[PDB]
Amino acid sequence: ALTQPASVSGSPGLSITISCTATSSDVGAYNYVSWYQQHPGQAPKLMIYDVSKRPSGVSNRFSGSKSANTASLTISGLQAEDEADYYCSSYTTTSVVFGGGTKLTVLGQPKAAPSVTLFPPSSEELQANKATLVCLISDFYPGAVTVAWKADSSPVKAGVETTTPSKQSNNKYAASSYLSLTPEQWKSHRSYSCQVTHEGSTV
Amino acid sequence: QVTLRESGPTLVKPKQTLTLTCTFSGFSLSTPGGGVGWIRQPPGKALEWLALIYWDDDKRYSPSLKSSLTITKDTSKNQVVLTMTNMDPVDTATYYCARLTAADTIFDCWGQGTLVTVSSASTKGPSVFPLAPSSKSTSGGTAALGCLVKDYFPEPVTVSWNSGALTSGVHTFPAVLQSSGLYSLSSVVTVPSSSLGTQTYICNVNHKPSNTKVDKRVEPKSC
Amino acid sequence: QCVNLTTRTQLPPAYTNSFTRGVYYPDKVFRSSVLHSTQDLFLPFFSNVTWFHAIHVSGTNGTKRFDNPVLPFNDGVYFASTEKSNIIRGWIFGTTLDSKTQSLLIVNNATNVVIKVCEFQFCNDPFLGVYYHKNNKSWMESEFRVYSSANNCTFEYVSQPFLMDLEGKQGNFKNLREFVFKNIDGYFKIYSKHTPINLVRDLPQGFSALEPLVDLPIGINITRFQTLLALHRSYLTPGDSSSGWTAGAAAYYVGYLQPRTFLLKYNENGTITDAVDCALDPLSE
Amino acid sequence: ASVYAWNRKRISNCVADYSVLYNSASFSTFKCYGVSPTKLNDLCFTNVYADSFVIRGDEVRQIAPGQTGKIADYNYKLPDDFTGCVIAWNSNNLDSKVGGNYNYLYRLFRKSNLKPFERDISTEIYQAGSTPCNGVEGFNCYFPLQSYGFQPTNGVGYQPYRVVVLSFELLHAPATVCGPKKSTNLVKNKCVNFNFNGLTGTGVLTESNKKFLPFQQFGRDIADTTDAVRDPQTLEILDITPCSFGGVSVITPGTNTSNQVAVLYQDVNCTEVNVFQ
Amino acid sequence: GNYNYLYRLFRKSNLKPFERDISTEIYQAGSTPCNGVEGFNCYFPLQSYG
Ligand SMILES: *[C@@H]1O[C@H](CO)[C@@H](O)[C@H](O)[C@H]1NC(C)=O
Ligand SMILES: *[C@@H]1O[C@H](CO)[C@@H](O)[C@H](O)[C@H]1NC(C)=O
Ligand SMILES: *[C@@H]1O[C@H](CO)[C@@H](O)[C@H](O)[C@H]1NC(C)=O
Ligand SMILES: *[C@@H]1O[C@H](CO)[C@@H](O)[C@H](O)[C@H]1NC(C)=O
Ligand SMILES: *[C@@H]1O[C@H](CO)[C@@H](O)[C@H](O)[C@H]1NC(C)=O
Ligand SMILES: *[C@@H]1O[C@H](CO)[C@@H](O)[C@H](O)[C@H]1NC(C)=O
Ligand SMILES: *[C@@H]1O[C@H](CO)[C@@H](O)[C@H](O)[C@H]1NC(C)=O
Ligand SMILES: *[C@@H]1O[C@H](CO)[C@@H](O)[C@H](O)[C@H]1NC(C)=O
Repeated sequence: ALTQPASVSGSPGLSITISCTATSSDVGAYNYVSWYQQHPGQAPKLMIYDVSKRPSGVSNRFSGSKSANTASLTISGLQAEDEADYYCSSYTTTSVVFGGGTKLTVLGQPKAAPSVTLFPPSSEELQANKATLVCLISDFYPGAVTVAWKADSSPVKAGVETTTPSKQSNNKYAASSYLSLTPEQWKSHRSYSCQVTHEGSTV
Repeated sequence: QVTLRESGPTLVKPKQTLTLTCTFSGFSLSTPGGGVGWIRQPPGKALEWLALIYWDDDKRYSPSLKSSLTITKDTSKNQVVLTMTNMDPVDTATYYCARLTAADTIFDCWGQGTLVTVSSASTKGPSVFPLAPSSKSTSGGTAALGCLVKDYFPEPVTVSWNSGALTSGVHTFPAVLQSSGLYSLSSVVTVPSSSLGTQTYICNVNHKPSNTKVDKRVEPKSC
Repeated sequence: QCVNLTTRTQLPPAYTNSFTRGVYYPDKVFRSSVLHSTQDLFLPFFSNVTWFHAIHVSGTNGTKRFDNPVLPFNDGVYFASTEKSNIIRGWIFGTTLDSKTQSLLIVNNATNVVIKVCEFQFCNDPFLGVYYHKNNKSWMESEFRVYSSANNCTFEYVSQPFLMDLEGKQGNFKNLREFVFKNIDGYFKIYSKHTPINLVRDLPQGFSALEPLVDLPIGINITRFQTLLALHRSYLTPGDSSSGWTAGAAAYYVGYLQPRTFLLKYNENGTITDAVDCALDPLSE
Repeated sequence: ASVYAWNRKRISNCVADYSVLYNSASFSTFKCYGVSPTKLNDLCFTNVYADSFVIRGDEVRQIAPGQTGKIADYNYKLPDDFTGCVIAWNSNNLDSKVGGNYNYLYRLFRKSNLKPFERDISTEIYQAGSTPCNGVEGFNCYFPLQSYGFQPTNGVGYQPYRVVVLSFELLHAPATVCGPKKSTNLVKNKCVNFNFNGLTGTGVLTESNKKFLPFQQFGRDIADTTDAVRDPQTLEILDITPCSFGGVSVITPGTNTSNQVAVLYQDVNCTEVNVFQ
Repeated sequence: GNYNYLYRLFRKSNLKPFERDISTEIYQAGSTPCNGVEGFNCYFPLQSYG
């Protein structure tokens, strides 16, 4: 069982140590260890293949070795970059286990303000029994914030438990939402408040 | 040399036979050490190894689903079929076709990731509908168009504007299953309303199970 | 595929004289206008050599003389071929010749001289042969029944593959290739010389050198001698697989050698023009 | 292959460059229990013998002359006067599958004794006692060919190791298999010591106009003296002439009168050593 | 095995007649310099008799 911590984040440019457990007799000698790096939405990239030596495809400052019974990929130079999920992998006596995962993030980012843009549906999906008041929530780095609706009646869910967990090229996770309504009612409602709350800027 | 092509049906029935054809080229299952295999990984969860086809026709299985796990190979067609019998409802995960090039190099090659869901709900038609700006769509200046699609159970869908020509700056972020039981996602491509009527915007929906290539142009619509 | 094809009416074989034949280069030294002598294994001049006839006469009565017997190989042999259609194309050796000693397969049907030092058990009377197909109108090789129990091999010296004509036409002889299959100190020294001839039933007189072809470093025991001739079989001539073979017209003048000193006379260009037997009439001594 | 079915790859007519193999430094061990690791690239043999077998990392010392082992005393033994060499490297890179690679085989239970250089295909069941087998896998009868498993993440003593034996046997046939005879640059118009394949001596290597025969290489003179040879690399005639030598004769008057001398380098143009030729 | 008695395996060149040879420097075999580190092609020149 290659149990890994949830998310050990640190300051950029720091040699934070990633660890997984002893991998006892179920794992014979712990000689074939390969850390992974799975970016959200893409395939994992191999940062190391052996205990110490790394492959020639993604040769970078990703260094690490096993001291006594656990491996730790220490990154010091090329640390201020994108973040992903780490996975230490090894073979057991009869099987191959990947264990848990380490969703290491880059702590420290200047937050200014999110994006609150209302996008009413055009006159194409209304008459098709598919009216939807979509709301775009983006321009915020830390995770996916929770959207709040206070459109003068009550906080209704209406199917917004998505948060769209997918980062863009700028590593900014957008917390967009949608809204399911009645077939045809446009003039009877008002501007649905989509003032999302964000860490640092509640508005 | 890396021509890994992951295929197979996404929406499958409960207790069915899953077929995952992984086509490749270059390296084959002839030199010792080279071994193709599949790795199971649920969306947002960790990874786990299921099958590993080796050069010596060795079908190494995992003890978790040893009774139901089966995989074959084809050296002539360069296609490896993973036959996961008795698809349980919990088996919904994202499979990954890899290649064990050697004992030390643990799964050098990796595929793209094909999401396979298992349920009794049948497939549905798309809901491709443009998102044109309205009179109350001006908040801070961002009034980009959209290709919101809903009313479809198969989760993996891709939106390609102009058949992969206007795909510069696409921010289409997919979503998860809603409370009703239908997925939905819209495009957040960085296209202002200024250069909207002079250029053609056609988001070709790519639905794998239903195989419906619906095309719909985008124009600024009035009230 | 070994079936015995004798079909022979043998007669007491005749013998011919060696008119200054069997002189090669004992080494690779270059000398101009030098009369250096040495103790080598050259062929003595004016000596009775063994003659084997291989002409199939089909006239009034004719004869089917087809001789390929075993010959005691003491130290060497002076091989000649006064052929006109390239009939003789094989040379095999050995001590017992039945899966006991390392044998040879020096033969060239139509491709190249495949010097394969193999240890198969070839059968007692092997023979090659070509067919005159009526559907192709060409002399192609289609018979390679020499060895039966092919075993592992030790040395391969396949030369450049080529294509001959194998035209079994009659008339006057126009080619002569001499060879010396001697072996001393485990070195199968091979000599060769292609000289044109114009004769009917006599050995050509004169002097001719013998340039070395190849020096095989294999050190096997050679105490016998066997030739492999070609059977130009045809469909117009009747017969069966045991008697329907039509031999050509050729003859090889084999001759045993012995230690004998010789007085070589190198030319100004570096070739041996004349030589003295050093054992003939007292004038030569 | 394995120790049970170790094959023999005998190749003749070689130029065996063992220097690049000794300078490779990629294998685990290279120390062989035969001739010294040096000077073996200049001695010439008749032919080379090659084998192929794998043994775990715990018995890599059982391929030495005068050793005992349950794996080596019944699969592959060493000669009493082994003079060749044995090379082995870590095979845990491409021949070790997960769960135990059962491709290779091994045999440890044999009633008879094994002789050096004796490859057997004995597959019949073995009896570990006096009771006959009669074709059963029960008591007092065990199958000799067991599963040679390869755990990919086990100790070093269990990792696979590809072993090859290079026996330098000598026979009565002339020596053919030997390594590189390196050459140097060409020297012209200078008294230098040459190291040709056939001749070794001193002299001046100049050019000439005489042409040798296509098969002839060397060349002598009337009184058995070398005059010109052919360069083995490039087909060309090189006139080999003995460089300038002679005798020094000191012509001096009476020492009571003066003390000056005048040397005379005899039969030399003295451009190679008051000058008056 | 009395390990007090040992002999030298080899050296760079042949020893002169009646000449002492007391050295610890390992033999630099191959082409890569040993730099005083023992390993491949850097065996110890001395070896016990056993
Ligand atoms: C040919 O003759 C030999 C010996 O005379 C004999 O051993 C062999 O069986 C014969 N071949 C046939 C096909 O009879
Ligand atoms: C020897 O040669 C002479 C000259 O041709 C010949 O008359 C004689 O028959 C030959 N004798 C033998 C035994 O070959
Ligand atoms: C000759 O012609 C036949 C057709 O009758 C063909 O099968 C064959 O290949 C040709 N060549 C030879 C060498 O027989
Ligand atoms: C292989 O060659 C050796 C060497 O002469 C010989 O003893 C052995 O019988 C050969 N094996 C076979 C199967 O012909
Ligand atoms: C064969 O030749 C070898 C030398 O290569 C020699 O030792 C041996 O005695 C010879 N045997 C016979 C039967 O001539
Ligand atoms: C020697 O060689 C020269 C080369 O030009 C040639 O002219 C001459 O005829 C030759 N002499 C012979 C072959 O006797
Ligand atoms: C040997 O190599 C040299 C270098 O290219 C070349 O000039 C020469 O012709 C070669 N000799 C041969 C192939 O006999
Ligand atoms: C000595 O060398 C000179 C240099 O040209 C030459 O002219 C002279 O003939 C040489 N001496 C003799 C005796 O050849």
